Amino acid sequence: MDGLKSFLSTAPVMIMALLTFTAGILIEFNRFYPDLLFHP
Amino acid sequence: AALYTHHQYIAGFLMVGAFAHGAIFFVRDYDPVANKDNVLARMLEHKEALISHLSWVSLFLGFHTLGLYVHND
Amino acid sequence: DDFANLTPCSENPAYLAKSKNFLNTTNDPNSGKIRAERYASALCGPEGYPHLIVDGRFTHAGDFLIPSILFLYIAGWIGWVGRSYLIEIRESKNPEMQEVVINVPLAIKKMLGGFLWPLAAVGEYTSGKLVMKDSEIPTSPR
Amino acid sequence: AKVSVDNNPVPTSFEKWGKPGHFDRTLARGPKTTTWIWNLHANAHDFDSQTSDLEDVSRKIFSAHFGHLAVVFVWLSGMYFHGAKFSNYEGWLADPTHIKPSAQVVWPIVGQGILNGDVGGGFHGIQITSGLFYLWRASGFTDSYQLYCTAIGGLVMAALMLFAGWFHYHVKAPKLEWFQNVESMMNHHLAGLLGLGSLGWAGHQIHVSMPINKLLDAGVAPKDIPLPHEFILEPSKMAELYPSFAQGLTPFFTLNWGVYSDFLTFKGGLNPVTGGLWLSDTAHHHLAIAVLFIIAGHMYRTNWGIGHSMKEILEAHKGPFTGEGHKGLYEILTTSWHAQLAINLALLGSLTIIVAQHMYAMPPYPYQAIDYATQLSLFTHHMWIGGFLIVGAGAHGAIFMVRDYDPAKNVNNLLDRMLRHRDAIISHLNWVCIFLGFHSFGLYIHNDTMRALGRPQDMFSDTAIQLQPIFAQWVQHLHTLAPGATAPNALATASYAFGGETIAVAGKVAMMPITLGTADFMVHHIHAFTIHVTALILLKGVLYARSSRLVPDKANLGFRFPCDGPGRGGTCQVSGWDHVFLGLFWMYNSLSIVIFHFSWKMQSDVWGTVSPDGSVTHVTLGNFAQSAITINGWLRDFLWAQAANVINSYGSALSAYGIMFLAGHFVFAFSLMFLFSGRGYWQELIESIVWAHNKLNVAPAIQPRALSIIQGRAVGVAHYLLGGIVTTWAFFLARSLSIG
Amino acid sequence: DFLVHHAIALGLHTTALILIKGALDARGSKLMPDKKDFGYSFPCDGPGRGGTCDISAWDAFYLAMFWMLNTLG
Amino acid sequence: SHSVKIYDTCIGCTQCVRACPLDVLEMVPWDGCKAAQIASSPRTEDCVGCKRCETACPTDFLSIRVYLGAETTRSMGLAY
Amino acid sequence: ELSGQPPKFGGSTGGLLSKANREEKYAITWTSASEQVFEMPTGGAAIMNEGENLLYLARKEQCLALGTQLRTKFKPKIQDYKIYRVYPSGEVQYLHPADGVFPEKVNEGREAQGTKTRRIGQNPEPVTIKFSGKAPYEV
Amino acid sequence: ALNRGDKVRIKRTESYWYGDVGTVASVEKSGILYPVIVRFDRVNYNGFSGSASGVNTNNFAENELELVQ
Ligand code: CLA
Ligand code: CLA
Ligand code: CLA
Ligand code: CLA
Ligand code: CLA
Ligand SMILES: CCCCCCCCCCCCCCCC(=O)OC[C@H](COP(=O)(O)OC[C@@H](O)CO)OC(=O)CCCCCCCCCCCCCCC
Ligand SMILES: CC1=C(/C=C/C(C)=C/C=C/C(C)=C\C=C\C=C(C)\C=C\C=C(C)\C=C\C2=C[C@H](C)[C@H](O)CC2(C)C)C(C)(C)C[C@@H](O)C1
Ligand SMILES: CC1=C(/C=C/C(C)=C/C=C/C(C)=C/C=C/C=C(C)/C=C/C=C(C)/C=C/C2=C(C)CCCC2(C)C)C(C)(C)CCC1
Ligand SMILES: CC1=C(C/C=C(\C)CCC[C@H](C)CCC[C@H](C)CCCC(C)C)C(=O)c2ccccc2C1=O
Ligand code: SF4
Ligand code: SF4
Repeated sequence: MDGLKSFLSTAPVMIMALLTFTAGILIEFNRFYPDLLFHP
Repeated sequence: AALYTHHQYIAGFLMVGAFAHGAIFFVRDYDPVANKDNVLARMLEHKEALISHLSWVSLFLGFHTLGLYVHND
Repeated sequence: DDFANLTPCSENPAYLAKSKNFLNTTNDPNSGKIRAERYASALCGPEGYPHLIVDGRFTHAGDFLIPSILFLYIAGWIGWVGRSYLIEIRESKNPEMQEVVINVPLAIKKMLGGFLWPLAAVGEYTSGKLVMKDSEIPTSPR
Repeated sequence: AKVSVDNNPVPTSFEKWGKPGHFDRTLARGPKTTTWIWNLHANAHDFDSQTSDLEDVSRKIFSAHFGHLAVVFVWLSGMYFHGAKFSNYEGWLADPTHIKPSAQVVWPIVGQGILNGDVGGGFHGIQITSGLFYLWRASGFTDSYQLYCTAIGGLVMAALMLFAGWFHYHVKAPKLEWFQNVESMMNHHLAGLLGLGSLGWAGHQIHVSMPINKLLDAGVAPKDIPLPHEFILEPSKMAELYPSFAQGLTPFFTLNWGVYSDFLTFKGGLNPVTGGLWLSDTAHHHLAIAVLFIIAGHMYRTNWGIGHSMKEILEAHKGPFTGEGHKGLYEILTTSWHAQLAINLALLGSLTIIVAQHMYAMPPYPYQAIDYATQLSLFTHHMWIGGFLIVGAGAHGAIFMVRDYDPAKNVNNLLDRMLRHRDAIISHLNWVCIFLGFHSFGLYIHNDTMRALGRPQDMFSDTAIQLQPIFAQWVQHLHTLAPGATAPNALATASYAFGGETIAVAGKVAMMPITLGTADFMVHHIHAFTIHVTALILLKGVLYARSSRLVPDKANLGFRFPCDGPGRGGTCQVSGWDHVFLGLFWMYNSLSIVIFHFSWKMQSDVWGTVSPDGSVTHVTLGNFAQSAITINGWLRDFLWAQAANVINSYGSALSAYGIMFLAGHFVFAFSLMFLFSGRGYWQELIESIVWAHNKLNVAPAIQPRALSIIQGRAVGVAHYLLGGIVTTWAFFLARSLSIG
Repeated sequence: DFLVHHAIALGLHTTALILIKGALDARGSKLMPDKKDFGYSFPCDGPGRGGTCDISAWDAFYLAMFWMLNTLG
Repeated sequence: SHSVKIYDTCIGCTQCVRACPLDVLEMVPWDGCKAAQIASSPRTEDCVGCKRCETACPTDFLSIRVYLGAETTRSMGLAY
Repeated sequence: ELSGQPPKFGGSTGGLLSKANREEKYAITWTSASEQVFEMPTGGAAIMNEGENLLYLARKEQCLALGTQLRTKFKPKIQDYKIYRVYPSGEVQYLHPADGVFPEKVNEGREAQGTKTRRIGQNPEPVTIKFSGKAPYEV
Repeated sequence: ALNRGDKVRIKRTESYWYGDVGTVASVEKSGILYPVIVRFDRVNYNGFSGSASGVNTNNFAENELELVQ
């Protein structure tokens, strides 16, 4: 529905979706490659 | 330790008072027409740039210092 | 002879003594050993922890320079896409409504075009419409 | 039938989801400044201001209450699921005295797997302090499958609550006359909810909880104990455990109730095996209150002319000093939701305060008294809940006074008389607050100065000038003698706090007599001072919300306004909302002192380890009596001494608490940005920053604005309370988990 | 010492920001174009036009005293 | 007592007079605006300084300004 | 001089103080078309009687608040109230409305007061008027 | 000189839109000393504490406006 699409596109939903995307990226990277103090 | 703390606190109080009484001067004793286009007037011209870059440097120091301290903690 | 007070971690007795008992950060059982290996090439202090040297030297470029370039690229990407989206929506009829309800199509279109942000920024500066003139900006009374 | 509804009043559509701010006329137009955002999140659930029709407001309230019920159901189902899948409840059940409860497991990602400490039995996880394990053991839980089924049922109930809200608003909305059947509502909610709930719980306990707990306390392994339905299916086991069950239900209908004495006792005290209350005592208790509540029902006239009328009772109780008496209150409490909210919030907050103060003295759950962390956590948590609810009562009462109070319907009634001698009330209350604070806190400061000057014989202590609480000692003596003398059929005292023997389980003191001395006198009167001051602030907010000698028209200005202006010398913080904002801090202060007193007294005079000989060694020894009389004693022997376990928590499983401790100390300080400053400075700073962003042609369309004065105060108080409470929470949890 | 010296730098720049913005905005700003007519120290300009609440330069000094104390600490 | 001044940018919307709770302001005939009326402050000794008139003024900057000055019993708005 | 039956009130602690007999008080009088309940500015509700009324208050702001309530919160709008200042000696000074016409609407014969012939941005700089007992708005 | 639809820059030096640009909504032809009416996209600070909007219209004299269009 158009109203549902408009609600999903509001500021809090976008900000939280982007934050979870970034957090998932960082968490997965830190899981598969932890303890990166510098480019060795 | 007592002497260092005492004279440093005195210095801080005096440094605050200098700016306070300078603001008092700007309120009371500043004549825009007499000090026209000179350095004193030029200060009030790019004051927005002054405050903006000062805010940027304060935020830049605070964010990345608190981040380092909290990261270490 | 630089950093006479900082010794390599590969020989610092404190670092070698403390690297045996490195805790496992992840569920991998040998993450601590990997961390000890990776940190054995750094410059440890008397207490055995790595120290980062930031003075411009390229021998320690991994401490600051590479993360600096990475962060600068990412931050420029974010700022450029945000500014472009703002300027784009500013010509519409309800710029404020599109500020709270994000135009996801246009938003993503600007999202994907931000990897060339340095070239776009330099072209913007040369075109002269990156920076407004001082006489075209509202200012507070002096 | 008194049911009256309207069919499909509001269509179910998604369009209004795409237009935030639709409820408000001032916000649905579209944002021009950032304030439009903050208003949107602030005026959302204020249905009274949105529309003038009372019926629509009542419908919205009904469905919103359905929504909160659904949320609470989801929370309960989540608790049960996380106790069923990620907990050592089955392990703890076999060895309750050697395994710490734990129901939260932490993923190892960035080293937070260190939080998964060793809780005993080979299980690694975060120790819980809610006491859910003891409640589940008392309820008869023995397997994780039952907990999983409970979680599934909770999720189903949450979905049903959501559907109920949708149906009873968007489809079949009740009429106003339906909501105002206060007699019918009170009857159904006293007899059908409290009485029936108590009867059902008594039935569950008698037919499920007592047999399982009796077998568990004897020494039977959890897996050997029969499943709860097998007791009902084969009553032979029930008759074996309790002989009177062989008699069946015949004595109940013939009033030969005494035969049921074996499983319906009046023992009183604590169960030696578990340290909790006897389940037979609880069974007769909940049965008795069920009978009492069902009898308390059938009291108000609903449909058959047989019953009392609330309006008649209210208008009949009037006297010489009170003019019209309780006249017009029925119309107040049947036309304004805010007055009902105020009364219910005050009573409920006091109720949770009573719960906190009574659940620790007579611990109802098995193995709860010996788990000091759970005791402290439960006490402090429900204490804070009660304080917040009381402050909310003080707020929403002033809201009612500003909005729903009408002088036409209140002439010479109790409300008007209250509004007439309000100056006398406030003046006398202010005097009593000053007197209490002066004399009590001056006893404290006087003791501090006497100790600092090397004259301990001039202090206010048990060795020095006594100041003994003779009345509290007398009532403790009376309650200690009550079994046999004034309650002949009781076997032991209501609790061992008043007096008696020392009940200790697993070499840990569960409950021993709590002696009151000079320090207890001082702290109790300090509590009285703080409570009277908070009451003074909230009462001044409620009474003076309409007007005052300074501003005679505050009612027209609204309930939430920052000031009237810099005139009249300055009129800052005159609204009722400002009185709530000021009372929040004093509630925090009073409750902090209360929880500090509870923690220190519990650690110093009750909790501890009992030797095989019988000697009791307390957690902090007997230092409360000789240290809690000076502020320096409170600072050194309580904060500095007991904060060691939270400052030395780094590198261990408790490290998170330590982190959170510092977190609190941060946010509190952060709040001082908003409380100490004003919005013009921030507005000018935002002007400069807006010039900066404008120079690069990146200025936002939604013009940024500094927070409003009211918003600034609200943000300051919120972050302040959050920081302080988080600090206290981390400190208490670390200390209580580090004292065995 | 590196971290604490950079924290001190943050404190100095923030206190300077507060004092300097007060001194420069003492004459007037967008919220109060005619602040000089009201003197150096006045309470506010009422709840209107947004709220004012410490728009005077004396209030800037009062706010900067806290940051001076924190930096000295 | 406080001072109240009305400048020539007034448009004669009379909002300031309506907003005044102590009846300090008045509407007098004028010619500088379309409404041909301007605000006045004859009874300025009763002003308390609540700035409601300033809040009510819709001009780009307040055509009515209140400067707080000497404080009397009336200015403090005292009932005792 | 001042006539009118006082409204029926039970008495409250929010009323007058020694200032009334020491400095001054204020009186408000109005004609009511029906005996009906209104709200005291000092706290409480009192009934006002058919015909003349007379009420003594401590501040002019309270009197004008009562006048606003009379004008707004009653369908038979009461537009005839009069506010006087009563001195301890006995002098009564007519305060509101000044000329009998409400200040909200413009009436001829009034005199402009406090009106400046310039705009707010044209005020003189303080430095040009310092060491004199004047302020930029005073000039 | 200034007509409808004219984009003008404000030089009142104390208004909220000093240096900003607005459009001429109307001009009144009489002895009025601030006859030009200019409306702006942005709104000023006008309003009580907590209001969600300001004022986007004002009156100016002819001499304090610079034509841009
Ligand atoms: C040589 C130093 C010096 C001199 C000559 C002045 C002179 C002046 N200042 Mg200035 N000032 C100074 C240093 C100085 N200041 C410093 C260092 C600061 C920063 C703290 C300030 C901050 C300042 C402000 C913010 C203001 C002035 C103002 C003024 C003017 C008059 C008002 C005044 O201060 O009197 C009145 C002073 C007081 C009433 C001081 C009361 C405070 C007391 C002394 C504190 C006592 C503490 C207490 C007793 C502790 C007890 C401890 C016990 C419990 C053990 C005057 C021109 C005011 C102005 O605008 O006038 C033009 C004004 O607003 N000054
Ligand atoms: C510990 C308390 C504390 C903190 C953290 C700050 C922080 C700040 N103050 Mg401040 N202030 C404080 C107390 C504090 N103040 C007190 C008590 C006063 C006296 C009234 C003042 C008076 C004051 C003035 C007068 C001014 C400041 C300014 C500033 C900013 C300067 C930038 C900076 O230092 O680093 C950068 C900022 C930070 C490091 C803070 C951000 C910290 C968080 C954790 C970052 C992440 C946000 C987080 C994700 C949000 C999640 C929320 C979610 C959970 C709901 C900054 C926001 C100045 C300013 O605005 O500069 C532009 C300024 O003009 N403050
Ligand atoms: C009060 C309720 C409550 C709370 C606080 C928790 C808390 C927790 N649960 Mg839990 N749980 C609950 C109820 C609750 N549960 C219920 C009712 C069930 C039964 C269905 C479960 C079943 C459950 C399982 C099966 C597991 C947990 C786990 C966990 C832990 C990890 C957190 C997590 O799952 O995030 C994980 C991270 C995310 C969920 C982030 C994903 C992105 C989110 C959803 C963003 C939301 C927006 C998204 C984009 C979708 C858009 C929606 C939009 C249209 C509105 C955490 C302690 C885990 C655990 O403890 O493992 C050891 C685990 O495995 N829970
Ligand atoms: C026996 C009849 C009965 C019962 C049990 C209730 C119970 C309740 N009413 Mg209620 N009510 C009744 C009759 C009843 N009402 C009548 C006759 C009227 C009209 C005069 C109202 C009008 C009314 C209003 C206007 C409101 C309530 C509300 C509530 C809830 C308050 C929240 C609470 O107590 O948390 C405790 C919560 C629980 C114990 C969870 C109970 C979950 C369901 C709904 C209970 C169903 C029980 C049912 C008998 C089936 C169980 C039998 C068997 C399966 C074991 C509560 C669930 C409030 C609300 O919105 O809540 C929805 C509210 O505002 N009532
Ligand atoms: C049964 C409980 C109950 C109910 C139904 C209401 C209902 C209402 N209240 Mg009330 N109130 C209550 C309890 C309750 N209150 C209590 C206990 C207090 C004391 C604190 C108050 C104090 C209060 C005030 C001061 C005001 C209301 C107002 C209102 C009205 C709606 C506006 C509102 O608050 O929504 C909007 C709600 C919010 C914006 C809350 C969001 C911000 C919260 C505080 C953050 C909480 C953070 C959380 C605790 C931790 C998060 C940590 C983070 C890191 C994630 C409405 C009639 C307002 C009114 O005037 O209505 C007429 C109003 O001004 N209430
Ligand atoms: C127990 C020892 C420790 C506590 C001691 C403190 C007691 C202090 C005062 C004595 C209580 C007297 C109540 C009689 C008073 C009484 O019963 O009044 C009843 C009386 C109403 O009489 P009527 O019969 O007219 O009332 C009809 C009613 O039914 C209304 O419809 O009310 C008044 O006269 C006005 C009340 C004045 C109240 C004065 C305020 C007192 C505030 C302080 C009270 C503090 C108690 C705190 C501790 C609880
Ligand atoms: C283009 C763009 C924008 C705008 C950008 C603008 C307008 C930028 C303007 C910048 C200005 C005006 C000035 C900048 C000055 C920069 C300086 C002075 C840099 C100094 C660097 C130094 C001193 C380097 C120091 C060492 C260098 C060395 C490599 C080691 O580390 C050691 C160490 C730290 C000592 C935004 C913000 C709008 C959006 C962005 O996405 C893109
Ligand atoms: C290193 C070295 C050196 C060098 C040095 C130097 C170079 C220094 C400098 C220094 C500096 C360079 C300093 C500065 C400082 C400053 C400050 C401290 C400032 C302050 C200011 C203020 C306070 C302000 C105020 C005011 C105002 C605002 C307005 C009016 C006026 C006035 C002024 C009042 C040498 C060679 C010798 C030797 C070797 C070593
Ligand atoms: C700092 C400060 C400001 C400025 C602060 C502002 C403008 C608030 C800025 C908030 C930012 C934009 C967001 C931070 C809070 C959000 C809730 C964070 C949301 C995070 C999720 C998206 C993850 C005031 O306006 C103010 C007003 C009155 C008294 C004191 C003060 C005051 O102290
Ligand atoms: S300081 Fe703020 S709250 Fe106080 S009177 Fe002025 S504007 Fe109102
Ligand atoms: S509110 Fe302003 S514009 Fe309107 S009449 Fe009063 S002074 Fe003139």
